[PDB]
Amino acid sequence: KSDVFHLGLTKNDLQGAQLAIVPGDPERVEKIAALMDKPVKLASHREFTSWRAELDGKAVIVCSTGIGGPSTSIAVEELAQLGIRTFLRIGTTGAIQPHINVGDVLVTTASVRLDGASLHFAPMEFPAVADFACTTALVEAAKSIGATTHVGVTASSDTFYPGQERYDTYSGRVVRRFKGSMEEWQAMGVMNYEMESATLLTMCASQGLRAGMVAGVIVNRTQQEIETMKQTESHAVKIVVEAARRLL
Amino acid sequence: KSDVFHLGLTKNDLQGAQLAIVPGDPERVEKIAALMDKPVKLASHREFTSWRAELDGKAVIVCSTGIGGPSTSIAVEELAQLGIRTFLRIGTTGAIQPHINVGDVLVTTASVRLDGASLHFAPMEFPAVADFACTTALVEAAKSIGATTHVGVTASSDTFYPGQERYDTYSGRVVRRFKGSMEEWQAMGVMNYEMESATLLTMCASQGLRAGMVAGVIVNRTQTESHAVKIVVEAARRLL
Amino acid sequence: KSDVFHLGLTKNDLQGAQLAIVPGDPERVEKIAALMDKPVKLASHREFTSWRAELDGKAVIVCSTGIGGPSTSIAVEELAQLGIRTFLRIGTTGAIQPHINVGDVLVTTASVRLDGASLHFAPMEFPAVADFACTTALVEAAKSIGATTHVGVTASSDTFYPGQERYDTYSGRVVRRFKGSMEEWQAMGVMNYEMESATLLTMCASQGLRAGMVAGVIVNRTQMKQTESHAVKIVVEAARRLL
Amino acid sequence: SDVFHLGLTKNDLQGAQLAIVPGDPERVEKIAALMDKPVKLASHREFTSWRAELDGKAVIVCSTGIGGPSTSIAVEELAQLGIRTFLRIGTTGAIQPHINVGDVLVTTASVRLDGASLHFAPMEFPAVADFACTTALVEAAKSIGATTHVGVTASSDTFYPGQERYDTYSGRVVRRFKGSMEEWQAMGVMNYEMESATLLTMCASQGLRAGMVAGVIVNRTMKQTESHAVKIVVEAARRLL
Amino acid sequence: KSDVFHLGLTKNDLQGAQLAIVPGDPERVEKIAALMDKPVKLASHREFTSWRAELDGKAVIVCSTGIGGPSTSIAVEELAQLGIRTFLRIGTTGAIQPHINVGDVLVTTASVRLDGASLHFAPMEFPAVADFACTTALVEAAKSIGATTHVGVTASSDTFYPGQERYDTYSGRVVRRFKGSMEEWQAMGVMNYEMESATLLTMCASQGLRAGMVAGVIVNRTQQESHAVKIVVEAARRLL
Amino acid sequence: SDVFHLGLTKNDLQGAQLAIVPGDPERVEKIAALMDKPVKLASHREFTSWRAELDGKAVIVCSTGIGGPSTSIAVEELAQLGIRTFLRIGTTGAIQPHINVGDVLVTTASVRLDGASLHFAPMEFPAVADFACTTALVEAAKSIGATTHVGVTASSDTFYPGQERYDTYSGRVVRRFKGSMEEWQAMGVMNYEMESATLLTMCASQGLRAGMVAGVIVNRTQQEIPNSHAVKIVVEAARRLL
Ligand SMILES: O=c1ccn2c(n1)O[C@H]1[C@H](O)[C@@H](CO)O[C@H]12
Ligand SMILES: O=c1ccn2c(n1)O[C@H]1[C@H](O)[C@@H](CO)O[C@H]12
Ligand SMILES: O=c1ccn2c(n1)O[C@H]1[C@H](O)[C@@H](CO)O[C@H]12
Ligand SMILES: [K+]
Ligand SMILES: [K+]
Ligand SMILES: [K+]
Repeated sequence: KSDVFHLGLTKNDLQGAQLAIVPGDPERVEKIAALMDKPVKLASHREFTSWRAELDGKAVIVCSTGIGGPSTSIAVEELAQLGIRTFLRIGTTGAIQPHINVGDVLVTTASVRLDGASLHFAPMEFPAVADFACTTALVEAAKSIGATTHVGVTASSDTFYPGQERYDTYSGRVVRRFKGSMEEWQAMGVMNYEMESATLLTMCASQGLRAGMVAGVIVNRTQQEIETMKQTESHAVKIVVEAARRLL
Repeated sequence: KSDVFHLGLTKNDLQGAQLAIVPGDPERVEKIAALMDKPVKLASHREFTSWRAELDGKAVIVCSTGIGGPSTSIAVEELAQLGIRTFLRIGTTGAIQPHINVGDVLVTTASVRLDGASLHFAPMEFPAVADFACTTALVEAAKSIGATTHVGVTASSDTFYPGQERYDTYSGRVVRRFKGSMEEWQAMGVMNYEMESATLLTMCASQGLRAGMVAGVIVNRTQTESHAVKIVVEAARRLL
Repeated sequence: KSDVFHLGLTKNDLQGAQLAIVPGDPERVEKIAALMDKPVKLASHREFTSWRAELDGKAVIVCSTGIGGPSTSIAVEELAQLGIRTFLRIGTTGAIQPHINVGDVLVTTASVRLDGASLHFAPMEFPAVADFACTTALVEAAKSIGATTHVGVTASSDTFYPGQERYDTYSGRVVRRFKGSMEEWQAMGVMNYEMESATLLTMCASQGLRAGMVAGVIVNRTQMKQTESHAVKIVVEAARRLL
Repeated sequence: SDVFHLGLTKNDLQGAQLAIVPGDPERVEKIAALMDKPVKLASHREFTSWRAELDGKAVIVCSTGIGGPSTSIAVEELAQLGIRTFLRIGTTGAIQPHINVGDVLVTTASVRLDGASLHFAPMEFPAVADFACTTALVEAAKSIGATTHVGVTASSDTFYPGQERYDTYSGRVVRRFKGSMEEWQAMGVMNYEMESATLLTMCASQGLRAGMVAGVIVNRTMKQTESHAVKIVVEAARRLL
Repeated sequence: KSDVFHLGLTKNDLQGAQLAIVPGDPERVEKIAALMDKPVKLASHREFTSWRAELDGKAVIVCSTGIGGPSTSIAVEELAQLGIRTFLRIGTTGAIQPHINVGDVLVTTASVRLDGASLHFAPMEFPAVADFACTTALVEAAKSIGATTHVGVTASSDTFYPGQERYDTYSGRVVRRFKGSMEEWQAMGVMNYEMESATLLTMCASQGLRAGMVAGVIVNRTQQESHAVKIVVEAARRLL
Repeated sequence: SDVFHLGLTKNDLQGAQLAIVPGDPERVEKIAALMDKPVKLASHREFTSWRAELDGKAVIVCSTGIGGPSTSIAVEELAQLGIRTFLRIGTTGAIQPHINVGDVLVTTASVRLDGASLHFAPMEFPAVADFACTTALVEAAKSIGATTHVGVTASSDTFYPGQERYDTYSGRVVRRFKGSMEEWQAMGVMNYEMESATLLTMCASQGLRAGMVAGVIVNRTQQEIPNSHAVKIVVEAARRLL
């Protein structure tokens, strides 16, 4: 039984859930669900692993998106079909501002659209903006947890390498568009790079769905040295769960 | 006399002000200022009328932007040069959603960039996004006075006519880009049209400046002013 | 009682006028109208100050546009609704060519579209070109009073600062698009920057309206009252030929 | 030869600084024959060049072939040889109902529906004709008494889909061009041709003077009109020497 | 225990492998590997499941890409870092031509770039073109195995839904860019939709890596709404 | 005439469904002369056309002139007349250091630095050659043992700035093309010419088969401008596609 093409889920599986937490990694799904009550694995197909748990007595979904806008768009669309109206992405990220430290938490108000999938939902002029209630819940939850928090703009790239201006690659070249791009984003106050939010935020904001994004800073592109990255993971994970409580 | 090319203001005129309320219309400037302590006229040059006031013992600027991104970009830049770090735009607006009514208050989280000036600060991929603290202050101020408030996306157009898909014009034509565009924005949940936010929000978000926007709905495309005005002043109070 | 949303004007106020002189600054409107017969103030709303005057017995309008394409597009549209078919922009301007000196007069044949409002009327492919009759009248008017005239392309920018590649700013930053752009326009023979012509010329050329532009060189970044009056006489003299 | 395509040297031009540039190589001699001392210089590919004399001054007539790409080659190489003024004389399909077959169209600027113009200036730059050239063409058309329209021309890299012709092998027009002719008509565009956007953009952005005149061969809504526009371009050339 | 960030693989793990077969689905990796000599599981991290096998005495990698250009670009880059120089994608696909049947095999010569990741390697002007030797090996392999084969252009979309003009979605809205797009690709002779080839082909063709693309038709859109695997393995034999 | 520019009727083709399309009008006769019963058909503007016979089948040779625009006219009108397969035979500037003058380059697909291709398909559509045509060209090349390279070609609307030549009147290259040759080179692009982007796009998007082959006349790593192997190959490839 499945109501959707990819996820292998039915509306019954959701038990009336209307909020989903959407990490990138299928392996993080169980870990996030473990922060809630009565978590049960629902399905695992391709990069889409899903669990249901209870939060303050209400059903909540945790479902992985895989890496990138394309797989993210599938998860979000199919979750929406199933009844999800609110999406919270939780990630781990590399900061590009020297003042943003490993262990810090980043809440994304909106994203630089360095992706392709967002364009499948809205023209480039449209902002990849987070829902206000979601952003509020994340900011507030970060205060409840105790994190050092930065709130602002994230660059959301379709690649891990040239789109984030990495030169440590097979070709060692970066196409003209992205040459000198990291310095530009830095100067514009962009906090970090990741790979899913442009798609998530655009597709939700343009379709009457609520979306927020929080991430833990595990590395800094400007710093030479590369605590536990699982400690920063757990901080961000606790925040997304606490935020979800306020959006139910 | 002036530390800036257009505004006719010095840093001294601001008296340490770091926040400016920025209406479009010079006429609205004094009225906004009058809701605060010790309001005084500063200068008037072209579409840039500026007043100073005080909230909770802190200096606040009110300065008009004129219509559109170009004049807004001038005002925001020169205010930034003089020490303004937080900008709160206040406008009146026409809603494009069936369930956004006249007398409603709109708080803009981000704008569709249907302008040219925003591109002079950041490429199109960059979001014309409002500052979270500003958006928070505006939403909370709106709730504190019991206004019917909608929070979300605004379409910000370089024109009043074709860019907002108006056909009641000299030519009666709308360029291909904008034909059917209102229905598209509507389907995407865009609240309203105005003409300055894409520029304001992009230029601030990409230059380490805080910006927010609130507007009063006075008409639907499918008393009010003084309520939006009360909201922007109360929001400013929370951001000093 | 107004027929249009912003200008506060009726068709009757124009008294059959079909040409408008469109300066940027409301404060310059009377000064221009004062060079013609029977100058009367019509209205003043926002940046749109309008006067009516009379030239060779025909009614003419002088109306300010404010700064930038957006406000210009409002003034032009609403003036067209009221019957205006010919628009003559007058400005004062800097220059980006070293051979162009303060005192010189610039007549614009077409503009580099560094604005956004022009795109609301025609796709970028469409030329921001001046009307031939208006340009002819302006060039001939400049010759009649013996002004040193440069005829060519103007870069029309939605910003005063980064789009004209100014670095003396709060951020000191210019976006990639405009980094090295002034040198590029200079090498392409562009005369100057201003902020309204791309919108004016495109919206008129694509809607059967006639537009032209003249400007006095007051400053040169590469390198004012006398130049002002020169440009104003030219635009008024050109208007006579176009009535 | 001093140049790669045209097969010409600086001396072949004998001090010439103006070139009349038709599209068709076969039209070159005809135009040259209207002036004094017409002499064939060279013929390579679509580039046939003649020299002639106008009021004692050497003038070049050189074909461009069809399209911006070959036009850009001819213009560049002539510029290398010393040409500073270029006058295009062409054939055109009018798209305005009031413009009759046989009429003369003087182009102030072009809608850039080409690719070559972008190799000289970004799309924001106007494909605008030189004022002196345009003035000379208009004044020449008046002296000949020709029915003349002055304005904007759509300049297309294709004869078929870019001019929204459906009478084709596929009968398909790509989205960009579907409904485009009506759009250009509403915007007051006079006509279609295939070289002006490149010519005007490359000249205006490089300090070269260019003008564009054409005779109407079809209305998108016979023998005498060619010579009519040809007479105009030669008369205009006289005013630009 | 890993020379690359995401795959969890070391250069040692590859055993001299220079060719990788790259399916979308992690769960298909073992199946493909099983068709060859000495299949050994290497790693499984995120959507990246990798096996090593042997084909005519030579080491060959099978590694999943996950869905979409972004995850594909990571797999290809890190596999290239470990020494892979030839990539053969084996996928599933929806045909958009009436004459192409379910169960048919499609060899892609080049792709319509309806993706974003390809632009991170080459501007849009650059063709998302397959390697000639890889395409030849696939066509030749198809003759060998015996399948109804179509060779041509593929539309490669960053989405499963709006980019493939699907309307049975939550919003039922397809953005302007993609309204009527399927009929357009159909008239242009495009065979099919999938989601990875534009990224794969562009990133390889612009980086001196060889890439080929083959897929089995699982649905025909003009109605709704193992051959291919044998062919990719046989093609790999011809390319070692 | 059945078509506006070429001056040809379907009868002139004698059932030909394949055309060999050089850029230069003066090359048409030379190509035709390598086949049986060569007959001149017409010469209008840059479009010179001949008919010939290959293995008892009629073949057209027709010049395109330089550039996408005139190419698009020739291909379209030939298509109207019944041509379904087009083989471009051109000259080219190599941008890779180890490609020799005289080498034969077979194009798999083109970088669309042209304008005409966009009149047939949006930029995301690949300017890709037909597989059968490309195969025939490669296999003809090995049959005569010519030094051959197969891969991507940059196809430009200009000879000068779009191919980043600086020895020009202005000596300037617009921002878009500054540093472009190094970029294409790094991307493994073999060569520059001016027609293939248009040809390949317009054919691949309209159910017409196209192949592209060119002889190297200059190596751009060394010089901008120079101080019948490819022709044999295109004729031999044509035999295989009849
Ligand atoms: O609709 C038309 C009519 C005439 N011309 C045209 N388009 O382009 C010009 C060409 O060079 C050429 C192509 O036929 O002739 C010009
Ligand atoms: O219409 C289709 C049919 C199959 N596939 C597709 N689009 O994209 C490929 C994906 O990786 C994936 C997504 O379902 O499967 C492939
Ligand atoms: O650098 C080059 C060398 C040869 N060719 C070229 N560029 O474009 C092709 C043209 O049609 C024409 C222009 O010279 O010949 C081809
Ligand atoms: K994925
Ligand atoms: K203004
Ligand atoms: K040509």
